Amino acid sequence: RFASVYAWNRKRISNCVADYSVLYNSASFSTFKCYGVSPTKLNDLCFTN
Amino acid sequence: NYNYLYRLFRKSNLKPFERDISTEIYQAGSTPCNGVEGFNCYFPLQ
Repeated sequence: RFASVYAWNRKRISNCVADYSVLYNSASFSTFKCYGVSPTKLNDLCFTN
Repeated sequence: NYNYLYRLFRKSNLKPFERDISTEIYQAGSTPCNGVEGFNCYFPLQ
């Protein structure tokens, strides 16, 4: 039940480990972009929420 | 002018006072590089 651009599925995600390598080593999706960071090092330098 | 271009990424950092002029498609993925543009290999010279 994917939402539309006017009203999104606002998912505020919190303390957990986000395995960007899982989404990066698999080409299931057509295009992956991440701002100014390689996906692999995305698993090393981390953030708040 | 569109001739002036830099390097977007490569294997690791550059040793001081060293020049790299290689144009091989950098393999930014676990999948082996196919030698052309794809989903894991991109042209290093942006």
